Amino acid sequence: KTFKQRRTFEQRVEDVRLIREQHPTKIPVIIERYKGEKQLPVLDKTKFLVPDHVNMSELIKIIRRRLQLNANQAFFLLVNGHSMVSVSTPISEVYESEKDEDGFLYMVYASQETF
Ligand SMILES: COc1ccccc1-c1nnco1
Ligand SMILES: [Cl-]
Repeated sequence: KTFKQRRTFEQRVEDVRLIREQHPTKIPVIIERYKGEKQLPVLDKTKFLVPDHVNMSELIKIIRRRLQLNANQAFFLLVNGHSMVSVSTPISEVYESEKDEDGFLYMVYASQETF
C-alpha cells in the first residue's frame, strides 16, 4: 500500500537523483495519510516537488488546500515520523536534517494529534 512498500530502495534512490537533475530547486516530498485516519480524505498523489524556499507553515497551507479542507477541520503533519519542532523552518533546512537515506522527505497527516 505505502510508498516504501511499492518501490525498491534502488528505485526510490534513482527517482530522487532524477529530480535533482530535472527539478534542481525542488524538495522531493512523500506525503501519506496515517493508516489509522478516519476523518481526512487521501491525496490525489503521493510524491510532491516543493519549492525549496517555502517554510513548513506554507507547506501545511498548501496540503490543506490540496485536501480542500475548511477552517475548523484539524490537520497534523509529522515529518520523518515525529512532530515538527517549528513551522517557520525553510523546507531546504528541514530536508537536510530530516531526509531519509533514500533521499525523500517523508510526511504523514492526521485529524488526531495522537497518531
Ligand atoms: C548517480 O549520481 C547522481 C546523479 C544524479 C543526482 C545525484 C547523484 C548522486 N549523488 N550521490 C551519489 O549520486
Ligand atoms: Cl527546478
